Amino acid sequence: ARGLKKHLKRLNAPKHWMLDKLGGAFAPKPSSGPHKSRECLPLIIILRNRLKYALTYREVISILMQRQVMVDSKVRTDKTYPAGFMDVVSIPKTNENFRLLYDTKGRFRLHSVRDEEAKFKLCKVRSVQFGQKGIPYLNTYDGRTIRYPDPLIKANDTIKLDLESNKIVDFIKFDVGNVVMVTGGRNRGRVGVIKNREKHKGSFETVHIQDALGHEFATRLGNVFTLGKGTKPWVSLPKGKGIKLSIIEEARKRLAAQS
Amino acid sequence: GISRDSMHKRRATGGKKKAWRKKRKYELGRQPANTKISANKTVRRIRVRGGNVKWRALRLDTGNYSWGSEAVTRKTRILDVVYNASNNELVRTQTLVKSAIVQVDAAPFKQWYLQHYGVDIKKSNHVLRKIETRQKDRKLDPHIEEQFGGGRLLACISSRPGQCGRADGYILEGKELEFYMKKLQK
Amino acid sequence: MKFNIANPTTGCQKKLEIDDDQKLRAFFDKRISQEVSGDALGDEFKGYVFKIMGGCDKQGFPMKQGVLTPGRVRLLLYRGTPCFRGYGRRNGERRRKSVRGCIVSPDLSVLNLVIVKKGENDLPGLTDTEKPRMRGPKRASKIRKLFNLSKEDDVRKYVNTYRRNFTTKNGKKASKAPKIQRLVTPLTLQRKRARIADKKKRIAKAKSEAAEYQKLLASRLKEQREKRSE
Amino acid sequence: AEQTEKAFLKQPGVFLSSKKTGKGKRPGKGGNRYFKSIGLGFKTPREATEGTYIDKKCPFTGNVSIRGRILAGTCHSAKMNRTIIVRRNYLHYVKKYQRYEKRHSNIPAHISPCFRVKEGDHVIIGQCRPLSKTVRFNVLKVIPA
RNA sequence: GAAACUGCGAAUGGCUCAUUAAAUCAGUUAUAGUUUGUUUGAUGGUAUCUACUACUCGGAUAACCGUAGUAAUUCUAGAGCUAAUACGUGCAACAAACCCCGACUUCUGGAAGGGAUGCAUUUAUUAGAUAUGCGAUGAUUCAUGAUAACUCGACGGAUCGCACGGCCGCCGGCGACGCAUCAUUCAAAUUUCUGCCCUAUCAACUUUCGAUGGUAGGAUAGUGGCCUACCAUGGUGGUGACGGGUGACGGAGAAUUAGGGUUCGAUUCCGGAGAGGGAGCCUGAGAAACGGCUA
Ligand SMILES: [K+]
Ligand SMILES: [K+]
Ligand SMILES: [K+]
Ligand SMILES: [K+]
Ligand SMILES: [K+]
Ligand SMILES: [K+]
Ligand SMILES: [K+]
Ligand SMILES: [K+]
Ligand SMILES: [K+]
Ligand SMILES: [K+]
Ligand SMILES: [Mg+2]
Ligand SMILES: [Mg+2]
Ligand SMILES: [Mg+2]
Ligand SMILES: [Mg+2]
Ligand SMILES: [Mg+2]
Ligand SMILES: [Mg+2]
Ligand SMILES: [Mg+2]
Ligand SMILES: [Mg+2]
Ligand SMILES: [Mg+2]
Ligand SMILES: [Mg+2]
Ligand SMILES: [Mg+2]
Ligand SMILES: [Mg+2]
Ligand SMILES: [Mg+2]
Ligand SMILES: [Mg+2]
Ligand SMILES: [Mg+2]
Repeated sequence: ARGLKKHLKRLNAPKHWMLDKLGGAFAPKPSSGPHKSRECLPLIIILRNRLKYALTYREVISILMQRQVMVDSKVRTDKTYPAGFMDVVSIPKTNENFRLLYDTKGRFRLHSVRDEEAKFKLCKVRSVQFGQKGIPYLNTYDGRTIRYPDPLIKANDTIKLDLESNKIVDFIKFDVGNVVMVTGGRNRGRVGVIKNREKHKGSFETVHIQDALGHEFATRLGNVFTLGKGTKPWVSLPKGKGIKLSIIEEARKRLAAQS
Repeated sequence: GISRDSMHKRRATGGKKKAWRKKRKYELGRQPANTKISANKTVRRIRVRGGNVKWRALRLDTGNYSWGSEAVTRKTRILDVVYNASNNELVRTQTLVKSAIVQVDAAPFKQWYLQHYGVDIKKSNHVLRKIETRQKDRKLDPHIEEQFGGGRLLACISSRPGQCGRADGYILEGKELEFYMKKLQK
Repeated sequence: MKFNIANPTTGCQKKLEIDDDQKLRAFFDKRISQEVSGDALGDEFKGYVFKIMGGCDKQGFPMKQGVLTPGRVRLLLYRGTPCFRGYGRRNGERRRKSVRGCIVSPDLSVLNLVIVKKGENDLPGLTDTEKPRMRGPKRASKIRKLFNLSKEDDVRKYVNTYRRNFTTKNGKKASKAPKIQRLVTPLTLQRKRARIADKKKRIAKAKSEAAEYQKLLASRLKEQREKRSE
Repeated sequence: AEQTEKAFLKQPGVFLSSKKTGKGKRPGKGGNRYFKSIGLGFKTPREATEGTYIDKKCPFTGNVSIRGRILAGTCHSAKMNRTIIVRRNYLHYVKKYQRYEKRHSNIPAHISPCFRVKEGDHVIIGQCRPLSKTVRFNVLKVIPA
């Protein structure tokens, strides 16, 4: 190609969007934004496919152009705006507040949240470095940049950000014994407590996480998101509490519900 | 145009490579600046990849040169080119390229020395006291003294005139100065 | 050949045709920017001086200034320059086109002339009347210069002087006046004030953030020193 | 001593004609010889720390950083100037016959003057940015054997 | 509100498989070796200093109109107007701090005055520790700070829509568009390791004229014989180099299925290449573009 691609084929669209094979020849290509294309949920998908407020692309555009949907307390009129992990989507007209969280199967879910839980979010710190004039700053994995951060805060930590004031109100250091959620890989959407960390020079760090039921799984450092200090997450989790259920017991539960 | 690609080259085994695509704009090259010393300064503006800007010096007369031992940077005149390691013909042509050895006017550095150390190579009491205090650590290279005697100083160009459009550099000192003086004394 | 005579002073134009080589000899061998006396070009053109502007040849190709030849050449031309309008073409697109030289020659079909000096006798088609300018000044500075207004005179009332009235095809009464540009208004003053206020607020916020960070660092350092002392 | 070229060779950023002295200064400060540790558990040779050679491509004293792949091999050729050919021997699996065949790869690698190498000794090399047409590795360790 | 200027887009998409046999390409790496319009989060303090509009600078041009040329083309020349978020200029709301010179001076001092001082570029000096302050990596004289200077700097808003208010003319909200820096996103470029069919009736190949490597430069967005000057003789090969054939784009995959295997893969998904064959290039963040131009 001679430049940037503006189209995204439906088959090439990420699987967790759950788009129909015969729905069309194209899928909404995520726009540039805080989150990566492969790890985001466009507002078009949220409004049309998930919440079913809009029955078509045109209805999605019409709804969004009325300034009725806010992301992180800011009105967004871009249909392909990339809304990703921990993002807050608020519709004042319907008095609806959602947080984007991975389900046990690794797919984005709009977990309903209270008005008090909708005023903040959690971000993961990438690195801390000095800017111009020697001013310290840190950048999160959602494209945010905060100046004059707490000196204790460092890379891979989590920060509680109050959106109304756009300020850090608390932070969690990345350490063993903290409840975390996996944001990537096959174990995406699982919730557990870190058991140990294996560090290899010039190579990815491994993190071992134990599920609330005792199940153990390992992942990479970049796929681990800290949700709280100790074992209590700072935010309300979706249904299932990040507990992955085997197909056998899932079928048992389905049959029990059937009968 | 000029290309930086490896398609035209031979394989490390010596075998020939068969073309499979045309030249690309992102691997292009451009003609050399061939900057020279002349009173008619000429710098051309080049629009490069991403909309950035480059400066091609066709002719330069003055340069920003630094005396490292005294930590003094002054804008002086470039007199001539004396030595060029890469190619001797560049010395004959007076080409201005990075790492080339040139001779620069010593007038600004002489003036700074006179004003700072009060030595040639009214005043208030505080000024003479300051000069006397500075005189304690006044150590000067005899070779640099002889160079100042002639009014010209040997310098090395540390910038790239064909990329930044400036022939900036530093005055030779110590072992480097001795090495280049030995190479020039022939 | 043919001639297009233009009088800028009266804003007038006329077409003339000559078939006499003796009269055209004065025009022959001249260039685009040179001047010629009109005495040869008829007897009514006495005391008139014409300034050549260009022309077109028998094939319609125009004359290009700077091409010091009497023949036709091919040149690579930029869009917007004379002899290459390039309407509907991409930016940076060049085209090779045929243009005739600036030297007058019998091969020319039509020449272009502008009257620079008026002669003793006026012409019935050019100098009798002057076609009034349709549009007056639109910039506030231009209007002020036109009406010799001062810095306190209200330009607003002087637009109605040259505003034009008319009747529509329906018989309606209509009038149109230009929209003044670069006119100072309270909205512009407010915008400038808002810009300055935003700058002030940015500076104050930066200073406050720096002071708060310094205070936090000082407190942490004090706590660390107290811990170290034990 | 090492000024065998037409131009004066020196470490960039190491000022030599300084009025002060580099007594308590760190390497590369006050005119002292500059050297660094490449990490990954590799030890800086004493010869690089206390040498006089100038090599901008030296991992420990040059301007090249080691990142990517670290490989091991045998010194196949040491005839080039500051460059060697490292022969890597491995077995390629032939699936249909469920057997292996011998195969080798020649990897040109830059060797700093701080290392003494011979045709037949073991060498550990680390990846760096392109240094020549075919050189993308730097000799980090040598076992004379 | 037609028309027209201005801005943006047209480098996406669609089509095809000709060329191409460690090449494309698959998996797996790196950029501490670079560019990146745009989106998202942050950050913008010294211009006139003796001219002296900032309550707001200057000259044009389209549409329009009127003289047309040519057989002819979104082929084309004069003449008369008039606008900017077009073009070219210009005060750029006002400071503090740091450094240098420094008359004068109750003189190991401090002192009037002057210079420098935004952001950006270039070169030097210096700090950036860690067996009573000082960040990051496995690893960087890295991020960043300070000083001396340098550049004839496309930077540092002469723009637009809504409303309509408080003090005594001054202040004042919600937005739109625009310039600069960092981060992020969308990507590209190059790049590490291993892997490809038949052929020896192809055994030596590459090195004047780059082949392998070194030193110094030029060019590039950047690394690199990518190119230049000098130097050395190196580099590959029966573990099949080099050469030749392919009715050879590669992969995801398709057909048949004890197992192992055999055959196919132009074609809708991913990557590459091309626009009759070459070569060159403007515009632009992005093209060696072809429903762009030049030979
Ligand atoms: K206006
Ligand atoms: K247009
Ligand atoms: K474009
Ligand atoms: K690959
Ligand atoms: K430190
Ligand atoms: K292959
Ligand atoms: K390069
Ligand atoms: K070289
Ligand atoms: K191919
Ligand atoms: K553009
Ligand atoms: Mg395409
Ligand atoms: Mg075919
Ligand atoms: Mg390969
Ligand atoms: Mg960007
Ligand atoms: Mg630095
Ligand atoms: Mg080089
Ligand atoms: Mg083919
Ligand atoms: Mg195929
Ligand atoms: Mg087809
Ligand atoms: Mg394809
Ligand atoms: Mg192409
Ligand atoms: Mg055809
Ligand atoms: Mg063609
Ligand atoms: Mg082409
Ligand atoms: Mg096309």
